[PDB]
Amino acid sequence: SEVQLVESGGGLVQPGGSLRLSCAASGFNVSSYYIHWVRQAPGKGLEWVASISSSSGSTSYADSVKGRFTISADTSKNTAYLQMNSLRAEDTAVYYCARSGYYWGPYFGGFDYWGQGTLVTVSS
Amino acid sequence: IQMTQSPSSLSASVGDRVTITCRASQSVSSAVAWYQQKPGKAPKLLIYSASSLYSGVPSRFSGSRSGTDFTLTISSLQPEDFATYYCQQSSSSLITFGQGTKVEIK
Amino acid sequence: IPKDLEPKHPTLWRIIYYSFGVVLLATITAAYVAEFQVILFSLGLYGLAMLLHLMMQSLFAFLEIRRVNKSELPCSFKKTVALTIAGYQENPEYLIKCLESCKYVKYPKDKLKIILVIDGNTEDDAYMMEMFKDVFHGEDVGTYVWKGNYHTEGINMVEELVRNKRCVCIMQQWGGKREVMYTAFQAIGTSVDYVQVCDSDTKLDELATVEMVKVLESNDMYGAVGGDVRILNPYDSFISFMSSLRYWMAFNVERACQSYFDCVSCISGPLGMYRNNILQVFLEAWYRQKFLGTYCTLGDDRHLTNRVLSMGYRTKYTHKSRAFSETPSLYLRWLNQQTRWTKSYFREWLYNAQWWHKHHIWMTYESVVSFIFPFFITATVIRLIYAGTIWNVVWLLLCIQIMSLFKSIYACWLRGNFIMLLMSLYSMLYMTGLLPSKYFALLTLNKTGWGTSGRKKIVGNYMPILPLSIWAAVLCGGVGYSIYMDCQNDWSTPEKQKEMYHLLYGCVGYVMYWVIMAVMYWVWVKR
Ligand SMILES: O=c1ccn([C@@H]2O[C@H](COP(=O)(O)OP(=O)(O)O)[C@@H](O)[C@H]2O)c(=O)[nH]1
Ligand SMILES: [Mg+2]
Repeated sequence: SEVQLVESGGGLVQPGGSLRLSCAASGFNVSSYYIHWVRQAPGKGLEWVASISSSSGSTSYADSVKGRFTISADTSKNTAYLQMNSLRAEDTAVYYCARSGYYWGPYFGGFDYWGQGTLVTVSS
Repeated sequence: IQMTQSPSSLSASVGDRVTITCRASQSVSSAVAWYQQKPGKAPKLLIYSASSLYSGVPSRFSGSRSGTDFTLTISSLQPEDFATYYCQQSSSSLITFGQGTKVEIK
Repeated sequence: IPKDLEPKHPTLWRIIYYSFGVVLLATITAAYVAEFQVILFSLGLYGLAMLLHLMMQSLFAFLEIRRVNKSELPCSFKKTVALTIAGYQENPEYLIKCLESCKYVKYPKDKLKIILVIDGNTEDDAYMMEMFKDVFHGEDVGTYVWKGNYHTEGINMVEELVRNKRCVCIMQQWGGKREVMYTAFQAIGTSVDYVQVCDSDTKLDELATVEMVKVLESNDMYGAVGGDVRILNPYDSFISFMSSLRYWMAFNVERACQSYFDCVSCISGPLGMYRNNILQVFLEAWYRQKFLGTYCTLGDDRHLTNRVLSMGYRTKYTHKSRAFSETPSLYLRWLNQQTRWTKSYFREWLYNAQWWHKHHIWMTYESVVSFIFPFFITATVIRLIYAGTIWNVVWLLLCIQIMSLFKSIYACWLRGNFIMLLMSLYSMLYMTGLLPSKYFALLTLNKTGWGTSGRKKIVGNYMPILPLSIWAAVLCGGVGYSIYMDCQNDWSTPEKQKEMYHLLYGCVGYVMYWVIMAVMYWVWVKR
């Protein structure tokens, strides 16, 4: 089959509110691979946000993401889920959902089969 | 923890060799990958593990490692090879991306 | 990176250990010649010596088991483990059982990497790759068909696939079990922290890997560890049951006692784990090994354990890791396996003669007693058979059976489930088919060829008949000479009358015990 990733849930949200994003995966299993969320601010570069590995409980966040955002996964629904709270103006970007293998030692394999982008607008 | 893409800008003609190098604070147990992103398009993986190349990409792209420096080289700059190149350090509980290094025609 | 461990002062432990070994050998030999030159009491003394050795071993094993059970520590799932499997011509059933067991290991999937190497790249080995692809369909699976080995390009592809993917399958040209293991170890590199080895006919318990990681994470001095591999087909034949009993005795007495002193001589191939750094350090030396039994090349799990001990890192053993492996049911296949094992042991004895000063003195004691036991047993049997009296032969057989019965009773005591009483029949296999096999293995160290083929085209190789025939002829000639001499002896005296009655009663008791054991085995195998 063909590996596909679709991002949904973007939109306009008032500052200080809550937002939900879903990453639906096709052609593979979420539990067998890593899922990461990458931010691309307008006029800036790619920035990592959070990552998770299903069937293992491993979870990671960035320094500015810890304590605010949460990431989960649903193997039955094969969908990654990102819940963002206490939103601020600097949180507007084009969120990306990426897939990868495992870390092992010094060999990773990179972020292959990148998904599309979803827009989040946090302004009053 | 800190990643620096040295050029941050490059202007080369078609056929000129292009070299982009990346500096990392530490690379003892972290892999380095090189991605290419076009304006408005999602990035695509080019080089993984800092030495191997992804299947399907042209063989022109080459990756090398020397100490804490990681180098990406393009032998011939094709007319469709003008985009923004991102250097990423991947590790558990910490992932850092690069910036800049957009190859443009001259 | 791993420093080569070494005692504080050589020429101060080496000399003492060598002198202790020489003194022990000289004392045992002197006692043997003293008994020989100046019938019931000598055999009794041998029996008490064996009994004391058994009590020492069992006490140390019990202490180690209690220490392992009492001590506990929660495990942090942060160490990567790589399971390496090799398959030559395995039966589809055993291969599929091993694959499912490896897949269903209760370990995190992001810390576990499975690699399989097929010894053959022709069209008759693609089925193993087919099953591997079918099993690990939903994972990051990568398969390659190499046209050669590391000692015959494809090297870069193999290394990239192994180090960048979770599930890997590689075919390679025929080079034996050494080539596949070397290829897997070389392709591992520094990706993982622990490398577990497994055969393609072994089913693994879910907690085996977890317990092995727990026991290897307690101290940094440990370099290797093994588990309690059992038999998944103990009812295929009579010899399978004996192999199961011997396996349990080995892995629950000898391995436990050696692990108490941290001197486990051999780590089981089906269930064994090693530290990655040390393994990569000694891999090249392990492959390039010779001068054992002339100049023939060697290398196996026993050599891996010997290298680990040589580098100074102690090897442990935990009973909470369980596995099931198949064993030959035919008599000749079992004999060939035993000859190969004894050849490997004899070759490794010379290499392990050194490195004794690094890990305790129990290793030296066990090595010397295991080296000198079969020769003394053979000499005693030959002398008692050639004595020329039915009396002496009868008590010889009776003492051999009484010692085995006492060992089996003590085994029942320590085991606690009473099926262990069947081990008393192992004497008829050790004294008729195993000693000539050991002699044949000693006489043909310069040869090789494994001996047993894969489980697809089961084959013959009836060579072990010659040692069996020689041993049977020697025994028959000895008994004939003894019976001739005793029939041409004096009788009708009260002493000879009492001797005749005593030997008749002894024969009656012997046959009663034999038929009791046969009935017990028949009932336990039918019901
Ligand atoms: O030339 C050979 C013979 C065997 N093996 C494999 O090595 C392991 C050990 O073989 P075997 O079962 O004969 O050893 P045993 O269990 O009998 O001691 C098995 O997975 C075999 O398929 C191999 O790779 N090459
Ligand atoms: Mg086996």
